[PDB]
Amino acid sequence: KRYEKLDFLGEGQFATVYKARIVAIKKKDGINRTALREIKLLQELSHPNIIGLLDAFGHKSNISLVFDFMETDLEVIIKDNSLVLTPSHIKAYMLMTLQGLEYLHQHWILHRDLKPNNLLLDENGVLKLADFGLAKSFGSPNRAYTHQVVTRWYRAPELLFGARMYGVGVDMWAVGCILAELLLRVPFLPGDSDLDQLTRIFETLGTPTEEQWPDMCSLPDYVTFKSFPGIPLHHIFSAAGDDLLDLIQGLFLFNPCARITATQALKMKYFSNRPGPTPGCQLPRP
Amino acid sequence: ALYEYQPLQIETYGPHVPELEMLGRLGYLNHVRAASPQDLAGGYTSSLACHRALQDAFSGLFWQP
Amino acid sequence: MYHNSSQKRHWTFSSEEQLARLRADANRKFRCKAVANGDPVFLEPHEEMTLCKYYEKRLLEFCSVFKPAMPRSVVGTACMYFKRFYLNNSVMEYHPRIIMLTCAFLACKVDEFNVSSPQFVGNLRESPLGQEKALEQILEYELLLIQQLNFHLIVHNPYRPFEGFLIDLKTRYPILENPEILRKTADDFLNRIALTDAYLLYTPSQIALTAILSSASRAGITMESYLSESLMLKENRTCLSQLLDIMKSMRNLVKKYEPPRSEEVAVLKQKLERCHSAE
Ligand SMILES: CC(C)c1cnn2c(NCc3ccccc3)cc(N[C@H]3CCCNC3)nc12
Repeated sequence: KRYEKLDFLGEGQFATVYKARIVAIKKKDGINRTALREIKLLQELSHPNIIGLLDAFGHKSNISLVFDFMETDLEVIIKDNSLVLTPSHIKAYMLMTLQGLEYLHQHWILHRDLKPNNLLLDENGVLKLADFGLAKSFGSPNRAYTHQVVTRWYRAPELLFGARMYGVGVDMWAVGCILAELLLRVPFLPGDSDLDQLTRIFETLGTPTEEQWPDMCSLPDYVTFKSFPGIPLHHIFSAAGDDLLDLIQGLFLFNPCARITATQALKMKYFSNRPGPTPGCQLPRP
Repeated sequence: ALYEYQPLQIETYGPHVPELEMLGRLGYLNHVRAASPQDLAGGYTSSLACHRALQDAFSGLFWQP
Repeated sequence: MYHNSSQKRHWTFSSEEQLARLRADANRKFRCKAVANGDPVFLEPHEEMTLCKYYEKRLLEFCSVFKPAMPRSVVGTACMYFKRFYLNNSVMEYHPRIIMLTCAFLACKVDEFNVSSPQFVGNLRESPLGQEKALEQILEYELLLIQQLNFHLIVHNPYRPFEGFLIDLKTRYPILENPEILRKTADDFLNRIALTDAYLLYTPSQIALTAILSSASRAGITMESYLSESLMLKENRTCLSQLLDIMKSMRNLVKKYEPPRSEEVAVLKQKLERCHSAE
């Protein structure tokens, strides 16, 4: 092959990743379905905020995917206690995430695995959505989905109630959880199980009612919960301004249809307010 | 140093597709199956299916190899 | 989206002449490799085309009786895989009977149609040892098929554009009452279009629109106003002329298509078997 192994970047559920010459190579059923999903989706997508699939090769039943090399991810940024995350840095991260998500959604694809470790950053400060091994196309009624998608701490309540049909709302709720993580530097709703995740969501944001979530009880695993009032948003994010609180509320609307899309979120006044998003070369690095 | 929203510029090489929100007003949604209460609860609406079908119908209709 | 898809950029070709050049180049390099490894045994490109049409029919037959039912998108993707593979490969090097099954297997994976390998190979009408051998060959050829497709797995089929056009006609074209009458016949024409090389020569939207308009013309219904008024091809008259001649060329391609003949297929199959004995 035309690449020389350089380092060992880590071990995953379905593949191991190496550094090479700079690129990152991710190595009876046949070729692994996660690798095929990544190949088929990233071949049809071309956007600055979506991870670029440079090449793909293999031998027999093993397959390697060659992406661009990513410096870090949002999880390391959030967990790095020595990084001061200014509102401008947060706005820049959200802006790139939402632009990539907007492009992905116009092409009718849901990421379904949005979390800070899946939002990778390069040496130029460009945030790219990665790990499309769970990504799937949406917008067709005859497309069976799995509700057990998205990491639990970022799973949307419609998923946690077992929605097998959903739209961009899953990615938007994960984006709201990521925003809350960036603001609080800790996981927003770190539940230990599905029931605990729902309980934490309702204790922090309030138990939704029929008015906020019109068809709540129609979800297959709808758990009738106690009516907690939920902490007010300004009390949770004490340093969040009114525009940022409006964005958070839109991202955390229990109704997925009313939950703001990537385009709508981009049109919110928060992103066009002072201060502007920091340029990529000024974003904090660990 | 601010940010201003600009919509994505992608040439579809085809006829104009009506906006997602307008599909109900223009009567398109009368020719797709409505989303079930479970689908609406999950965030799935018939407007999504109608919009994707229209976009695929109009995509690259005028383009030449 | 098709308008920025790998199918449009890399697998839609200027003319049938370029397709014939690619296939003849495939034949020529196979011949060179065979003679350099160590004559009526070889088949001409037209014989390869007859065999490829026969085995595309065979792949359609395989996908139609496949349990559980494959979504029509999977079948379209598999047939597109077969056409693309044999654009740049000879049936004398890779047997179509196995390549078609590999195409179906890969298409089932790509289109998220979850079937286990035992189920897929149990669809084959073979003995259990035959089924396991076929599975082994499919696993052998999966990566080869993916490489020959240049890792371009998403295939845009004409059926979703067909549905979108039907929605648009139902909404904005009241002159055509009940566009669903056009469905079955257009479907038929669509299938005929699938037999030719049009899938490598035209956009899925163009194919769906040509099928719909052929169905309308078969019933006497004329909707030139659909393109003129509803599609608003008024400022660009050349765009309307381009569309109309694209549909005319599609209809000509369907007209000139001739199905493979059983006796010719039998003799070419025997020739292919001799070719696959050695080399
Ligand atoms: C697109 C993929 C292939 C990619 C691109 N770059 N890159 C890096 N670079 C360094 C780094 C270090 C820490 C945090 C972020 C980045 C690491 C890595 N490790 C995988 C290992 C398995 C579990 N998931 C993560 N994958 C990648």
